[PDB]
Amino acid sequence: DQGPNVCALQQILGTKKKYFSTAKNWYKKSICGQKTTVLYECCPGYMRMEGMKGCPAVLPIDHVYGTLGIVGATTTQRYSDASKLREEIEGKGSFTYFAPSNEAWDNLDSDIRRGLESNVNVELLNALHSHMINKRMLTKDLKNGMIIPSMYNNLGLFINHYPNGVVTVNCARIIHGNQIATNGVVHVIDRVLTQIGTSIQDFIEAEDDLSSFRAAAITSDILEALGRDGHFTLFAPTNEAFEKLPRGVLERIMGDKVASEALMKYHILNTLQCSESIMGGAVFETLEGNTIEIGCDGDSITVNGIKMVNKKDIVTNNGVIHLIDQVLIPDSAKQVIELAGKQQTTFTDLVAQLGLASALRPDGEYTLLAPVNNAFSDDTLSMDQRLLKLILQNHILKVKVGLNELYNGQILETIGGKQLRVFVYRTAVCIENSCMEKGSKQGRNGAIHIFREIIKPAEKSLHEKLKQDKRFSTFLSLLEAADLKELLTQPGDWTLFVPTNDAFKGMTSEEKEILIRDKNALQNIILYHLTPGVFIGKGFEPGVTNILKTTQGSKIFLKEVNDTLLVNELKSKESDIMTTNGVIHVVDKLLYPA
Amino acid sequence: DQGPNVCALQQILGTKKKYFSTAKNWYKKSICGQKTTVLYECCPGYMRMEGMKGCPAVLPIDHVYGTLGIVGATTTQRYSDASKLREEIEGKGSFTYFAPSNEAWDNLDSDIRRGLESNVNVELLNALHSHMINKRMLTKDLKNGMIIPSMYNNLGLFINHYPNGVVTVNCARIIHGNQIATNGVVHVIDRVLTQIGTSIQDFIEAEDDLSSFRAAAITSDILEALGRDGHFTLFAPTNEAFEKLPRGVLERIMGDKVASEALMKYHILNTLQCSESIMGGAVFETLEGNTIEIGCDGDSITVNGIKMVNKKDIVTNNGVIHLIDQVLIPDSAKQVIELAGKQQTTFTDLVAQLGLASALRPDGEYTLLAPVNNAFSDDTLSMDQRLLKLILQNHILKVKVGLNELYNGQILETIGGKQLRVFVYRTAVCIENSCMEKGSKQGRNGAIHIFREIIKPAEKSLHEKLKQDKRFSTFLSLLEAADLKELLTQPGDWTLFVPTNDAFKGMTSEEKEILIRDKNALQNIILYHLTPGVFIGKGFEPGVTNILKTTQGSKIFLKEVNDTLLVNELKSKESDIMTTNGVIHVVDKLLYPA
Ligand SMILES: [Ca+2]
Ligand SMILES: [Ca+2]
Ligand SMILES: [Ca+2]
Ligand SMILES: [Ca+2]
Ligand SMILES: [Ca+2]
Ligand SMILES: [Ca+2]
Ligand SMILES: [Cl-]
Ligand SMILES: [Cl-]
Ligand SMILES: [Cl-]
Ligand SMILES: [Cl-]
Ligand SMILES: [Cl-]
Ligand SMILES: [Cl-]
Ligand SMILES: [Cl-]
Ligand SMILES: [Cl-]
Ligand SMILES: [Cl-]
Ligand SMILES: [Cl-]
Ligand SMILES: [Cl-]
Ligand SMILES: [Cl-]
Ligand SMILES: [Cl-]
Ligand SMILES: [Cl-]
Ligand SMILES: [Cl-]
Ligand SMILES: [Cl-]
Ligand SMILES: [Cl-]
Ligand SMILES: [Cl-]
Ligand SMILES: [Cl-]
Ligand SMILES: [Cl-]
Ligand SMILES: [Cl-]
Ligand SMILES: [Cl-]
Ligand SMILES: [Cl-]
Ligand SMILES: [Cl-]
Ligand SMILES: [Cl-]
Ligand SMILES: [Cl-]
Ligand SMILES: [Cl-]
Ligand SMILES: [Cl-]
Ligand SMILES: [Cl-]
Ligand SMILES: [Cl-]
Ligand SMILES: [Cl-]
Ligand SMILES: [Cl-]
Ligand SMILES: [Cl-]
Ligand SMILES: [Cl-]
Ligand SMILES: [Cl-]
Ligand SMILES: [Cl-]
Ligand SMILES: [Mg+2]
Ligand SMILES: [Mg+2]
Ligand SMILES: [Mg+2]
Ligand SMILES: [Mg+2]
Ligand SMILES: [Mg+2]
Ligand SMILES: [Mg+2]
Ligand SMILES: [Mg+2]
Ligand SMILES: [Mg+2]
Ligand SMILES: [Mg+2]
Ligand SMILES: [Mg+2]
Ligand SMILES: [Mg+2]
Ligand SMILES: [Mg+2]
Ligand SMILES: [Mg+2]
Ligand SMILES: [Mg+2]
Ligand SMILES: [Mg+2]
Ligand SMILES: [Mg+2]
Ligand SMILES: [Mg+2]
Ligand SMILES: [Mg+2]
Ligand code: NA
Ligand code: NA
Ligand SMILES: [Zn+2]
Ligand SMILES: [Zn+2]
Repeated sequence: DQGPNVCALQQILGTKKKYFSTAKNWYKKSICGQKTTVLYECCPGYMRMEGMKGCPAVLPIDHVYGTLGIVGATTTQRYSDASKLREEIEGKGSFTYFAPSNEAWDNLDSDIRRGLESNVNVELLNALHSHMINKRMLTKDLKNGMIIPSMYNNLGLFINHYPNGVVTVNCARIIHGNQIATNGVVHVIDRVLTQIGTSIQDFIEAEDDLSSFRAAAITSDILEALGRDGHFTLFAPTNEAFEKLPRGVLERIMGDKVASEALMKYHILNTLQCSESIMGGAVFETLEGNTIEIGCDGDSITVNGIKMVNKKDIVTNNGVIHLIDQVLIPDSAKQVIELAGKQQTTFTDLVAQLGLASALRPDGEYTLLAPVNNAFSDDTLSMDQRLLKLILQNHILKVKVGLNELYNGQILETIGGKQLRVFVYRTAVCIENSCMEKGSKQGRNGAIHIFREIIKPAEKSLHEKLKQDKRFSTFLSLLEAADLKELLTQPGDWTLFVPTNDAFKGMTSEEKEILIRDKNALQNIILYHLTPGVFIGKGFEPGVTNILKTTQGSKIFLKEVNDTLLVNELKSKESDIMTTNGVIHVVDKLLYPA
Repeated sequence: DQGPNVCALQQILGTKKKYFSTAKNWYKKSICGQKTTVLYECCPGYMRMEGMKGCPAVLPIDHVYGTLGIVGATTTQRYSDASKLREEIEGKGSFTYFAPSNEAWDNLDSDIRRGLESNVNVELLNALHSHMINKRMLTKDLKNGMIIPSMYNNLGLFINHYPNGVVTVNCARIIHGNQIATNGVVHVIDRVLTQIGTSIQDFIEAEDDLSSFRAAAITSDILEALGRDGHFTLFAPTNEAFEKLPRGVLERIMGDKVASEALMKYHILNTLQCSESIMGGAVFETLEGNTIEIGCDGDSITVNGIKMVNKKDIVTNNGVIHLIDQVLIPDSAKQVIELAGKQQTTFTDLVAQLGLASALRPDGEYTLLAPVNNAFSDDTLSMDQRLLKLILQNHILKVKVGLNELYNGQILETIGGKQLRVFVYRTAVCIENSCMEKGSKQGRNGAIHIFREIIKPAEKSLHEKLKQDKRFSTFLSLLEAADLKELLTQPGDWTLFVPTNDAFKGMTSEEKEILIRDKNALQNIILYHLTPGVFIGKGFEPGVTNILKTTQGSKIFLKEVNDTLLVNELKSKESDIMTTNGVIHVVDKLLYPA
């Protein structure tokens, strides 16, 4: 339980994976998404005493052979006895012994096991020697990437040492490390070591279930790179994996050299990751340059949250291979409409249902502006689907435009023929009335961006929006008295604050004849309400006051708080009213520079 | 000071290095061994308001050209104006601009600066374009290892992004990142970008001050590897560095292919480390496999605690080069006596002063057993230096023996002809009377180990040590009565507890005639005091009770506490008395199995 020299053997619940370590102060952390059942006992070689907590007493060390029995491997001991390796590891020298546990021998192929028991003198001794090193090497001495010649024919032992502490030999993890023996050190490993493969390329060419994948490799000329030296991690999709793909998609990706090359590189890692090195979620950069998320649930390895791994830890000379049930497809190999996620499904479905899906050709370059599913209300989907189709046509571009390519004042051409204004702010980018969210992606034939609202290009100008509402009438007169009608009719970029007639009625119309006498002061009072450029409340960062220079030249302050626009610390009635040449914010009272 | 949108510009005290970041909650940490002077001001574009803490107000963004002046680069602005780049970066598009600060232009070579002012239309525009990217890329979008084509002739911009947050372009660090502009983003870099070198090999061959180093490379055939693609960090020793070496050492290392190859690889890193990425101490694995410790003191880069770096951040296509004043010599390229550290100096000096230094040949393989300087007392160095030389001859072996090659019961042959017994325990390794410390190293021609005490091979056997002290007399008789004289005379491994005659006098000699009648019980009582194998108190782990099986078969317990051996929880008088065939522990009372 607790005390000196107490060792804890953890087993991940629902799995056969076991971790042995000294009982420290903090190891109740769960591994691979599951908690563990712990088994407390004296560390091997240590003994309990009467009336004493823990195991204060220790037994003298033995040689490597006796240590095999000390660490709990009876089967490795017996095979060492039958092959007459016992007398070597009891004798003079220094030996590191990587000893499969009893379970590890149980999991060995029965024909291979009886095949080793068939010849004890040669084959069994050669395998056990393949498990050994000519000098004593503790776990700290086993460094990631080391290739250590074994005691049989100088067979390479491929060492991996990971930040989490996992140490593996040919991807076999060391459960119980550093058992000190007079003759050397004994480590217990979770599997029996096997002959190393020629290379990843040779395994792909030799394997029939990789027949599909192999083909694609030869098309991308990336198979030759997998036959040279290195440390790789290859997730190999099986024939089942390619047959699980939608019809024609594999043909379309194979027909394109860039899509095939990127697809291939997306399955490869530049480092050697054994399955036993994964205790949880992590991100790895593939050779394509996008990252895959590798994790574990129980004993099942997960890739991008899905568990595709059936056969794992196939160790070759140049790296490790894990078989997967699916095909990892990077965004760079995907058609644009395939870049959409969960929150775009409605959009993704609508363009498919209303006949715009076929309109995105593989030979073209397109941009999807995709409102989230929350941006489609019931009243929206209640409209006649042909008007809805016209609205969706404003969300598709016939040119690919990346998020890094956008700029303020840019105009985009929808496939529906209309024009979208781009407004770039410091913290936000808003196309027409709708502003972008995070999560833009770029595919093979185009790019996709995500919007909070449905994009509705403004059909009416400033002047038209002014003369169509009665509450603005007086103000419009003043704007026409200022000779600003031509500005309100013609295109441009403007931010206009419109006081309602309710604001002029606060002056009881007598200040209208008072200020009607001033020709110059009317120009100041009016021009203070107009600012160059379009500034909408959705684009501001919340809580921040915005200092803008009006066309009158005096400063005006715009602060969006709780999705409510405040102009000079006065709450606006209506805000963000989009026109063709500008934006309108309706205010309660008449504005003065002050 | 404090508030919203407050930005802090730190300057490392005693250096011109500057770091700009938003005022967060914790950045008072010192950089590169020194504290910083901080300058608080509103983040560019943000403004103070009356009665408000911090800078709650923000100004609208400008284009890239205006942002140059916003971020504080007037010189980049002026050069952009003179080359007519201004009208491009004020216009339509999306531009990332890496803008040298004013200081960065000041540090540019005056002939290069006036040389750019000489032609504004072509050369200046081509350099400024070499500082720019065709799309907007924030610092998070700049990934380590990226090569991004610039806007002049698709010149590669080599991006590096380090865990500490440092982002560099051609090793130029970005002081102020992510200034958002309508036309793109502006980053401020600490130096003017320059033409990238052909490769590291080409720079070595072109440089005369590397003439020495270049030669060694061609001898090790590692120069061709430095001409291929990759990301490297090369610390290049100058001609001064090789001339600073002891005479004949460079010739000896060059004459040996393994020493030269390891020496060369020890100067190379497999990753690109810019000088500006170093905020403090870190360890890096070289191509030789040993690690070098890289750090910084002020603006001086340190390697292995020494500051050898004068010229730094020489950027080529395949990596970076930093010039060093010394030659990094790995242990694998060193002669054995050169492996000694500070605490071995006395030993290192003694073998040199008494004539044993020349006795270690480059053609041989040797092992040094080196006591720490504290292991030489005044009385030790007061003895005649020829006897001292005989003692040192027991500390040298004519065969190389690694720490991983040692095993219990091994016998070593000193060059002085004597023989050393090796005792391997679980937590300790003791040669004869002295036990090993940490810090063993392996060199080219041998290995070195560190000991707490001077090794003194035992000259007397158990029987001789017994009959030469009177206090043991009675006990010796009993041992001879048990027919154990032949065991005490002949070689072996034994642990013997010797009760003094003071213990038998506690029985008043009447129990000597009482127990003298029993022939069988005397064998038990006597044989309980003898155990097979040599167990010394220095080798035990402190506080741990040791269960040993005596040659009588009953258990005995040995616990070393406060450097005092306790046998069955009884403090021994004298402990760890070394003989040829065993060890003697003197006890106060007679021992019984109980
Ligand atoms: Ca370790
Ligand atoms: Ca175990
Ligand atoms: Ca704007
Ligand atoms: Ca960042
Ligand atoms: Ca700055
Ligand atoms: Ca021993
Ligand atoms: Cl489970
Ligand atoms: Cl541990
Ligand atoms: Cl947990
Ligand atoms: Cl137990
Ligand atoms: Cl035990
Ligand atoms: Cl070896
Ligand atoms: Cl672990
Ligand atoms: Cl371990
Ligand atoms: Cl050993
Ligand atoms: Cl992990
Ligand atoms: Cl998703
Ligand atoms: Cl339809
Ligand atoms: Cl994008
Ligand atoms: Cl891009
Ligand atoms: Cl933005
Ligand atoms: Cl309307
Ligand atoms: Cl327009
Ligand atoms: Cl003002
Ligand atoms: Cl300093
Ligand atoms: Cl920041
Ligand atoms: Cl500090
Ligand atoms: Cl300020
Ligand atoms: Cl400012
Ligand atoms: Cl580009
Ligand atoms: Cl930083
Ligand atoms: Cl930064
Ligand atoms: Cl932009
Ligand atoms: Cl650092
Ligand atoms: Cl030192
Ligand atoms: Cl001498
Ligand atoms: Cl060593
Ligand atoms: Cl070695
Ligand atoms: Cl040890
Ligand atoms: Cl003596
Ligand atoms: Cl001996
Ligand atoms: Cl007992
Ligand atoms: Mg043992
Ligand atoms: Mg076993
Ligand atoms: Mg491995
Ligand atoms: Mg396949
Ligand atoms: Mg594994
Ligand atoms: Mg949607
Ligand atoms: Mg009105
Ligand atoms: Mg507009
Ligand atoms: Mg608003
Ligand atoms: Mg700006
Ligand atoms: Mg400047
Ligand atoms: Mg760089
Ligand atoms: Mg040189
Ligand atoms: Mg740098
Ligand atoms: Mg010394
Ligand atoms: Mg006696
Ligand atoms: Mg002995
Ligand atoms: Mg002692
Ligand atoms: Na012991
Ligand atoms: Na703004
Ligand atoms: Zn303005
Ligand atoms: Zn024993």
